[PDB]
Parts: sequence; C-alpha cells; structure tokens
Amino acid sequence: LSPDAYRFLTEQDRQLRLEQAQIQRLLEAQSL
Amino acid sequence: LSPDAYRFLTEQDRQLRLEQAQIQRLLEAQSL
Ligand SMILES: [Cl-]
Repeated sequence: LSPDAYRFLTEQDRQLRLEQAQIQRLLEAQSL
Repeated sequence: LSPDAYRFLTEQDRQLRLEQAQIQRLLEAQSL
C-alpha cells in the first residue's frame, strides 16, 4: 500500500468503529 | 425504531464488523 492508502485505511477503521458504536447505541435504546 | 429497522441495523453492524476486520488484516500486513 502507498502511504496515502495506508492513511486512508487507518481513517476508515476509525470511522467503521464510530458507525458501529452509533448503531449499537440506537439498537440498545430499543426497549421491548 | 421499527422492528424492521432493528433487524436492518443489526445486519449493517455485522457487515461493518466484517469490513473492519478485512481492513485490519490489510494494515497488519504492512512493512517498513
Ligand atoms: Cl452507547
């Protein structure tokens, strides 16, 4: 990977984790 | 959220986790 691609993938990793956390918060709020 | 939205977002969570793992594998393969 180029340095640019490496940087992009590290940023994508953090963003995927943030999206997971947001989804988890929404799902956990759905009281039955 | 509707039950359908709960199901959909749970599936999106699974996909995000898989994509994150694939990106991590690519990052861990890098070399100086
Ligand atoms: Cl949370």
